[PDB]
Amino acid sequence: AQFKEGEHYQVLKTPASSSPVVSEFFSFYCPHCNTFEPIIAQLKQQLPEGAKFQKNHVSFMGGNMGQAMSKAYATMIALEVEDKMVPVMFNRIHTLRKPPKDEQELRQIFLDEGIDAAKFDAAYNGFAVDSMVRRFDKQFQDSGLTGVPAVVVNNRYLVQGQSVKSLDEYFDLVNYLLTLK
Amino acid sequence: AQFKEGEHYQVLKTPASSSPVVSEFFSFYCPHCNTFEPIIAQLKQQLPEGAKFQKNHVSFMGGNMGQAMSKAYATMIALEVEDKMVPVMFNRIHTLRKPPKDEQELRQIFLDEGIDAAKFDAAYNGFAVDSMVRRFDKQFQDSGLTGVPAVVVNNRYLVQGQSVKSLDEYFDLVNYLLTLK
Repeated sequence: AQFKEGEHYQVLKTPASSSPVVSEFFSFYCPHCNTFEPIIAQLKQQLPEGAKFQKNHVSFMGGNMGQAMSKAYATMIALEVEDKMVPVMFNRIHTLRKPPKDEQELRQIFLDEGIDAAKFDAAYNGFAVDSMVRRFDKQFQDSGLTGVPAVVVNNRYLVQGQSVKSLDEYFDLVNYLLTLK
Repeated sequence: AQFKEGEHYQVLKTPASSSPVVSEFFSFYCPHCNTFEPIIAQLKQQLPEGAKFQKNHVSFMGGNMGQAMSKAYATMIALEVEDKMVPVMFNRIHTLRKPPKDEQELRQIFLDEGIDAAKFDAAYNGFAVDSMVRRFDKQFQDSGLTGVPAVVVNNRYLVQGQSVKSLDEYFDLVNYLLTLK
C-alpha cells in the first residue's frame, strides 16, 4: 500500500483507542510546535466526521515552569479560551521572546487578555485541570515517545511524518490511519 | 558549501564551547538511542585528536525512574564501568524488556555485573554523581532541545542529521562542525 508500517508510521506498544482520535503532543516552549500550528489547524478541519482532535501539553521543557505551563494549557481547555490563548502563548514566548519567569507572570498573561482573575484562579488550581495534566503526562510516558511535536492516531499509531510529500499527502496518511484499528 | 545552516545543522541559542566537544543527549529508555549506539561507537574512534565525546542522560523518560536512571548513568562514569554497563543497561530494558521497577532493582543490575555494593552506594549517592546529573539536565534545558537522541557539536551546533547520506557523510558533517566556532 501507499502507507507501510515501519516507513510512514510506527505501531506503539499501547492499546488502540476504542474511538477515532488524533492526538498531538507538544509544548509551548517547543519552536517547531509553533511552526506546526497552521498545519494542525488545517488537519482538524480536514478530519472526517466523528473523529476528535486532542492536544496534550508535555511538562519536560521549560525547567521548573514546565509543569505550570501544562496546567496553563489545561486551564485554556477548562475556560474554553483555547482559540485566543494558544496563539497568545506561543507568541509571548517565541516572537516576543519574553518567557513567564514564574506562576504570577504566567497568570498575568491571561489577565492581560481579559480572562477574569477569579475564573482563572478557580480553574488553574482546580481538580479538572489537575486531572488533565496528569493525563497529559501519563499518556506521554505510556506511549514511550522521545520528543515533540508528536502526532499519534488512535492511541497506537505514531505518525512518522518525516516522509510525507505535501500537506495533502500528510492529511491522506492521518485520514488513512484513523480507519485502521 | 556541502553543509548549509538551516539544512544540515541548526545553530542553538547558546555560547559556543571554548574547546571542541561532541555531546550526545539520550536516555536508556529511548529505543532509537539504543539503535544509535553502533554509530556512536564509530564516530568516537573517527573523531579528530583533541576533541572530547560527552554523553548526557536526560531524565524525562521512564516516569519516576527517569532521574534515578540518570544517576545510574552518572554512576557509570564515576566508577569507570561505562564500557560494560551501558550495553547491559540498554539490553535489560529493550531486549530483555525487563525495566527496573525501582531503585533497589536498578542497584541490583549493577550488583549482578560484579560491581561492588559499597562502591556503587558511595558513588550513586555521592556529590560527583549529583553534580553530574544536574549538569545533564541544565544542558538539556539551556539548549532548548525537544527530544533524544540529539548530537550537539561545540555546544551550539545541533546536528540535524536527518539529511546525511551514509555514515561516512555523517562523520564528515560532525568533523566539519567541530572546526566551526
